[PDB]
Amino acid sequence: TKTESFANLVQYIRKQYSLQNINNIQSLLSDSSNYTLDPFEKTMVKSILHTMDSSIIPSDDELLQLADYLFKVEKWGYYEIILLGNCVRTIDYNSVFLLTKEMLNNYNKTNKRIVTQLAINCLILSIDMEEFTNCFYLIDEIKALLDNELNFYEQTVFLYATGYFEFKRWQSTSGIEKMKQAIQVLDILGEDNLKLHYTIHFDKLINN
Amino acid sequence: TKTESFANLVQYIRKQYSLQNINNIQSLLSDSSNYTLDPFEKTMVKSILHTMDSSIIPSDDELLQLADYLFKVEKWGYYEIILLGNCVRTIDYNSVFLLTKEMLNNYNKTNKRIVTQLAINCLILSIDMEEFTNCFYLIDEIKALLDNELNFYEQTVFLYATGYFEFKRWQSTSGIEKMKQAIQVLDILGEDNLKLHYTIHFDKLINN
Amino acid sequence: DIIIIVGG
Amino acid sequence: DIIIIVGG
Repeated sequence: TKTESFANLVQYIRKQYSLQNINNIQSLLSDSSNYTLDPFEKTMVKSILHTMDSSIIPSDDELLQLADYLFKVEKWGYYEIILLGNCVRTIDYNSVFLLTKEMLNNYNKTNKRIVTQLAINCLILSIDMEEFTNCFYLIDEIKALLDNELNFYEQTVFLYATGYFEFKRWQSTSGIEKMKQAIQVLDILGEDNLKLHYTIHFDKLINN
Repeated sequence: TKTESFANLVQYIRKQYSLQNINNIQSLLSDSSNYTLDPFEKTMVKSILHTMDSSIIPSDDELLQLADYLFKVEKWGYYEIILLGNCVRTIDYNSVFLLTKEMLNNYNKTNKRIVTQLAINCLILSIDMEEFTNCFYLIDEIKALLDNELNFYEQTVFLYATGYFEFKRWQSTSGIEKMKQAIQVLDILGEDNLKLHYTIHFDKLINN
Repeated sequence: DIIIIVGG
Repeated sequence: DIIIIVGG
């Protein structure tokens, strides 16, 4: 089985992303760490780094040859879902929403939170691109995925995304409350890092 | 395999527990259902029901044999951890703390979270029994298990347990705030049938 | 009660 | 950014 070091790779990238160690993720590409990445994993790592330093982009050929492989596939497993989830900012939105819609048209415990995270990422991206008929669908699909599941992290980020959607569409004082409550949940549990990201986002949302 | 149905059984029990649906957990014991449980799972189900209804205690022979089997195994896996964590309230505390201490001396992503829950259960039980030298050790281990992990449910219940410990030992006004902040986190995320279990506990603590 | 069901 | 890293 190959999908044993891939999970460790993604968890290592997560832990370095939380500690803001931007220089230990950038070293996975070169021949200086202990990880051999096939081209799709290198593209995913470049796309993850692109969210921390806008001067790092995957080439057009890499994104073309990744989108081409995402389509000609039938059984979406632990691999393709993660590759698509950590590529929402680089792959064109028109082909991100299609793949997310096709993935939500299927039906364990660890394979449900991954779909939840993919749907939340697609929702954030759809709020950015101002596609509001494509947002109600995702909202009522995620409400059904977070049903009686004790996933408080996905629930907090979905609360923030719902407040974001309300503030985008209606510009109402009831999305601000949801975003501030998500920030409160991040502050009570003592994160001190995620709170920084969501506060930097909220400030540039509200102040202009 | 065998350890694939035990997980579904535990998840079904924990989902019927959240909806407070007794008489659907008290139907796996009767000899007409899908799940047929070996005598070590019937004891766990009876111990889980004993928290919702104080007249469904297991017999003394069942608990004796379960403790004898626990004190014999050496490879602690997914099975013994759950059997012990879900029977903390029936097995004598003196033998619960020993096994929880031995489990934390054997140092995956799904096993760290399954050990964190057992440690938090043992901490709550040790606060109930007023063993305070055995509580600092558990707090110090748990706050190192939850280090840079996005387990907000375990972190919330551990916040409540820390507030409980601080209110028990010193009777100070700084455990009250932690318990109320845990209740706030449960109230913001929309856990209505879970906030009540902690609100009843807080109310019977503070009012006497 | 306030104990969490280990395993779920 | 506010997106979550899928898989971890």
